[PDB]
Amino acid sequence: SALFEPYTLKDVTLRNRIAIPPMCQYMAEDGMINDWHHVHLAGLARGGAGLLVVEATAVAPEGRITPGCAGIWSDAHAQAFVPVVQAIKAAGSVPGIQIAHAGRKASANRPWEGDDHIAADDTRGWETIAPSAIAFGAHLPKVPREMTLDDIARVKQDFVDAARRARDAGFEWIELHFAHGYLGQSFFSEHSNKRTDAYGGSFDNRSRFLLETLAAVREVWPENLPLTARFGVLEYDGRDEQTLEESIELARRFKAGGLDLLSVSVGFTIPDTNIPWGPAFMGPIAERVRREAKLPVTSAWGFGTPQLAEAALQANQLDLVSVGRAHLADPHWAYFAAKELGVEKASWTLPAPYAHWLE
Amino acid sequence: SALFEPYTLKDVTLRNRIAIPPMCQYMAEDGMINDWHHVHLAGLARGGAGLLVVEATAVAPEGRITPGCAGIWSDAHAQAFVPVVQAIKAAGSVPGIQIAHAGRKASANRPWEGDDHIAADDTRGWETIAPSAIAFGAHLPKVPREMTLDDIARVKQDFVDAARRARDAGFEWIELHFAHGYLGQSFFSEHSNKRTDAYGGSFDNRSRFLLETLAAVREVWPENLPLTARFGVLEYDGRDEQTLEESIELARRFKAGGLDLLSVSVGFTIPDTNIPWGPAFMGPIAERVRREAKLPVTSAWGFGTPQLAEAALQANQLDLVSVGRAHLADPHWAYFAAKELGVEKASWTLPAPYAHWLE
Ligand SMILES: Cc1cc2c(cc1C)N(C[C@H](O)[C@H](O)[C@H](O)COP(=O)(O)O)c1[nH]c(=O)[nH]c(=O)c1N2
Ligand SMILES: Cc1cc2c(cc1C)N(C[C@H](O)[C@H](O)[C@H](O)COP(=O)(O)O)c1[nH]c(=O)[nH]c(=O)c1N2
Repeated sequence: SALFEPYTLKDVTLRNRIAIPPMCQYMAEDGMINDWHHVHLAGLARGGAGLLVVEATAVAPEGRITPGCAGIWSDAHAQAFVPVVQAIKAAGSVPGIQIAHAGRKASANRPWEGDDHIAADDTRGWETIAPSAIAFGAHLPKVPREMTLDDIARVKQDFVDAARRARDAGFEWIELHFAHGYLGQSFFSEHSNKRTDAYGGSFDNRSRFLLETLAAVREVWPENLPLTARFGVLEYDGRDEQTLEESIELARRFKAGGLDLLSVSVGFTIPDTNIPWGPAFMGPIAERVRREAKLPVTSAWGFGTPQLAEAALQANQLDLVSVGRAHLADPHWAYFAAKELGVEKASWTLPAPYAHWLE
Repeated sequence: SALFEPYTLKDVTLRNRIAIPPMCQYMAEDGMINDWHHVHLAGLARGGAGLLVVEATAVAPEGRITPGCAGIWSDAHAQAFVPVVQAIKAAGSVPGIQIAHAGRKASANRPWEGDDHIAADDTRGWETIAPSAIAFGAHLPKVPREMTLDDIARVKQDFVDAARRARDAGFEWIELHFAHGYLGQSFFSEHSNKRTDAYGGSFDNRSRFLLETLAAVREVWPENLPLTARFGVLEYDGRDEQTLEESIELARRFKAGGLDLLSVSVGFTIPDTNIPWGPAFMGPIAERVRREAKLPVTSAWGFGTPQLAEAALQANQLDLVSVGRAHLADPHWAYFAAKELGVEKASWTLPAPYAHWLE
């Protein structure tokens, strides 16, 4: 089966095409992860997936989405990942991490504690920053502080320092979080970037933040380790053909700048959208990005059944299939998939103490 | 549904009736557990089951089944359990442990490494002990050393110290392993026990080692925490009516001896047998032991589908349903079962960082 063929990219070889995408757990304290993350991630890696991408991890404290988000803005934070990365590799999966900055969507409650912007009288809240002082709206009404050129310079540096630490902690795959309406996405989008300087206005200008961050990170991230990014290529906002054409052009520019693979997603930059959720609904968009940008890709948001995952790969809509919620429901989803698709000795997708009994 | 009704025994309350029985992992080193076990067991506890019994943990080095078996025969071994017991409770599951001595079945290869007795010339092996110098046979041909009275007193004390240690590490539930052809089972069965002193021959003499071990453990095990045992009540060896009758009478004596719950199983004392494996096949036997000895019971060996487990509970064949291999396949099997049986808010069988996304 396609789903269980290995995948090599640079010096990294994943044992199958299943990737667990970054999924915030909101269980960290002041950016520090703890035994929640440790057991959660080592458990997922033992489950059989070829690649495990750690949740959005903030490059700087105001760049967390919530008070529960992970951070890697100091060496102490990075060191905390070391036992988890080792546990993931010992399980045979490839450890990756997504480094992030929530931009205007930051300073927010955990999704089960309101999901909304933290109240002004609430003591956990903080100032958010963004390309322009414009609120997302809806449940996220805080107006962000407008970034100056100096802020842009500092945040770029935090990304570089984050990538350096990720590298030293032993990650073998990095993902820049340029999606989901966070800082990078907000720089690209005209809905949120009304700047009149080198960073807003034209296409070149809106791409600039993202391209400069990619390039500053690329100087410190090893040439032989996959260097990837997540990016929301459309919004379902009524401007989809123009937005998609522009996003695919940015993807060609990421490729020109050494990006190795693109995780294709939705922008979620603004709330007034009409996203057509459904099984593998992202398949044709990812297929387009892949074919026109000529870059490997993955996507998510509906591929979490073994047959859908297998079809997307067979049709070359994706190179890796990212399966999120199914892995929360069942940490051994890879084994479930292998049994469904009639893989030989499917149970040895797991470690011997499980695989032996499940034959 | 009855599967998700809590269960109170002595001072302990289980959040539902799903128990994960002890399942050897063969991953320890000189009896010391490690990050295999910590992640395995914390992961299972977060899965939702009300009770998690740790695998057969040897009361002495020679009572390990294999070189990979967990031990609790020193304080250093018990210290190792401390952080994992707190991980299990933090997840809201009840930590239990099965303490054991493999008798003539010890000094064996891991199941994926031959599963037979360790060759004489292999230095990982050790001399085994049992009631009598008679081999199991088949894949376990080693003739064990016949135990002396000092051996019997020492092993009883090893069980007391193992209990004491288990208590002091914070376990809330203990299970004496008198099943599966290991030491305790092999004292009961006339197949394996040919002794002619106070410790074999009559019903009272074959029962003595098990009763005296229960009594000794009972002295150090707290009164307000459930004290239980697993016992093989028949062999499918052609002598079933007879064997089941004596076994239930022994269960009466355990009960008289302060046993709170009996894990009902098969003896596996000798290889020449005809076990009729099938879905819930132990159900009517567990029901009989429970009814006749007036002891709560659990059993296993085929209740691993949600309807079967629920049916056994409604029929009062069991008080708790143990689900073993299903949990190796899917550490979140409790959530799977809640969904299948239509529990309201079934996703909150899991902790918030999972439950939120899955409703
Ligand atoms: C609990 C949780 C955690 C988050 C996410 C999801 C969920 C459910 N997602 C989105 C995720 O990677 C994935 O794209 C979606 O879950 C859709 O894929 P599935 O349909 O679930 O397989 C996500 N994506 C991302 O880019 N960074 C992240 O940290 C987060 N956080
Ligand atoms: C890998 C593994 C590990 C072990 C076992 C099982 C398996 C598969 N079992 C037996 C187990 O507790 C249970 O009785 C059986 O798994 C049958 O129940 P299921 O049909 O699997 O739910 C077992 N039982 C026991 O009394 N002590 C133990 O340590 C073990 N070790």
